[PDB]
Amino acid sequence: AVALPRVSGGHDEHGHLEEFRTDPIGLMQRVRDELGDVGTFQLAGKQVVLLSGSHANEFFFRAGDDDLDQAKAYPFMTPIFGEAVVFRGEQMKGHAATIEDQVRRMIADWGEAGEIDLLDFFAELTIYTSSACLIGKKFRDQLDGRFAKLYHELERGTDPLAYVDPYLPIESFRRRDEARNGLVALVADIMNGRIANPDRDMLDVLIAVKAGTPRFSADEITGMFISMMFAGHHTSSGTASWTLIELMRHRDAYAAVIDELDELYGDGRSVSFHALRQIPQLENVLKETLRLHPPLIILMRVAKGEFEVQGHRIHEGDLVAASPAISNRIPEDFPDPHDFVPARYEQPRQEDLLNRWTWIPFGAGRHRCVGAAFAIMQIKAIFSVLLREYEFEMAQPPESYRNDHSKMVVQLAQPAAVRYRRRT
Ligand code: HEM
Ligand SMILES: CC(C)[C@H](NC(=O)C1CCCCC1)C(=O)Nc1ccncc1
Repeated sequence: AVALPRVSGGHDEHGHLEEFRTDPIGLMQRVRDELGDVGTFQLAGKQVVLLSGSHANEFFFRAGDDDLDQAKAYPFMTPIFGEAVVFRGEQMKGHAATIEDQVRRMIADWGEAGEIDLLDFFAELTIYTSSACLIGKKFRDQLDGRFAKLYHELERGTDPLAYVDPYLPIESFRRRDEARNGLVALVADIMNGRIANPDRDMLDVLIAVKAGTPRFSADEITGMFISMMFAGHHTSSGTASWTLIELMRHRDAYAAVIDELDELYGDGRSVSFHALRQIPQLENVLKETLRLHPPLIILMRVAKGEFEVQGHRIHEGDLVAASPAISNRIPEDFPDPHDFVPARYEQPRQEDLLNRWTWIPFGAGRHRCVGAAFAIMQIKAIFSVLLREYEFEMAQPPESYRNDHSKMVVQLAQPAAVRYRRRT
C-alpha cells in the first residue's frame, strides 16, 4: 500500500509520458538524482520502476523469465513484426568477409572526395550487412535503397505513445503500417522474380515449405525477415555512426587507430582474419562510444511477482526498467563519466569488466547480448575498410551531432554531415 518514491513533474495528461517522448534521458537521470537506485515515473496508466546502480542492476539482470518478463514489456513491436511473429563461431569469418564486401560495395561510387550523411550511409549499409549475413547474399543482392527507406519508417513507428495504444491515428503509426505493407510488396516482387528468373538462401528455404499449397505468404515471410533483422539494425547503424563521430572528435584516438590498422594489416591477412582478432585502440574507442551512446537507453520488463530491492517493494505487473544511458555514466563507477576516455578499458583499468552490473551497453547476466561478438566484429570490419581507404572530417560543429530520442528506437539525428577524401 506504500507508494514507491515518484520522480518530480509528470503533471501532463499521461503523467511522465510526454517528457519520456521528448527527453527520456533527462527524465531517467532525474529519477536517479532525486530518488537514488529505485524510483518511479508514470507512463500513462503504467508505473515504471527504474532501477540503477550496481545492486539494483544485478537484481534486474540476474532475474529469470519467471521473475521479470521481457517480451510482455514490448507490446508495441506487434504491428512491426506482424500477427504471426509470436515473440556461430564457424560462420563468423565468413560474415566478416561478407561485411567487408558490403562496405566496399557501399563506397564503390565515392570517388576521390565527397560528403555523406552518417544516418543515410550507416542505415543503408547495415541493411545490406544484416540481410546478407542473416538471410543470404542472394537475398541482399535483390535489395536496394527502397528496403532501407521502408525499414527506417518501421523503426520510426515506435513512439512511446504506443504504450497508450499502438494504433492511435497518428502519422508515425500510419507510416509504420504503410512501411510494413511496402516491405511485404518488395518481398513479394522478389519471390515473383525468383519464379521467373531462376545457390540458395533462407528465402528459398521458406518458399519451399508446403502447407501442397505453399505454407508461407509474402506477409509471413516478411515478418520473419523484419524480426530477424531488427535487433542488430538500428543498434549497429547508430554505433557505427557514433564510432566515426568520436574518432573525428578525438583526433589522437583516430591517429592511433590509423597507425594500428596500418601495422596490423601489414601481415597481409584479410579483414576476415583481422576483424576476429584484437584491434586494441579501435576496440577501446568502440567500448567508450558504447558507454557514452548506448543505442538501447532503457530496457523494459514486466514483474511476474513480488520482489524487494533496497527495501522497496516491486509488485507483479509493475513495469521494471534498467538504463544503460544512466548506468553507464554513474560517476562512482566511471571516473569522469562524461569524458571520452578509451584508456579506461586498457588492462590497468578494465572499467567494463570491473563494473559488471553498470557497464551495460550490451546488457548483463541472463540477458547479455547474444549479438555482441557479431556487432563488435562488424565495427572492426567496417572501420578496417573505411579508415584505410578514406580520411574523414566533420562538416558541421562537433557538438552538433546528436541522437533523436523521440522514439523507443533511438536514431542519429540529421544533419550528420561528414566529408571524406581518399587516403594517400
Ligand atoms: C551494437 C549493437 C547491439 C547493442 C548495443 C545491443 C544491446 C543489447 C542489450 C542492451 C541487451 C540486453 C537487453 C535486455 O536486457 O533487455 C541485448 C540482449 C540481446 N541482444 Fe543485442 N544489441 C546489439 C546487437 C545485437 C545483434 C546484432 C543481435 C542478433 C542478431 C542481438 C540480439 C540480442 C539477443 C538475442 C539478446 C538476449 C535478450 C535477453 O536474453 O535478455 N543484439 N542486446
Ligand atoms: C528495444 C527495441 C524496441 C527492440 N526490442 C525488441 O525488438 C524486442 C521486443 C520484445 C523482445 C525483446 C526485444 C530492439 O531492437 N531490441 C534489441 C536490440 C538489440 N539487442 C537486443 C534487443
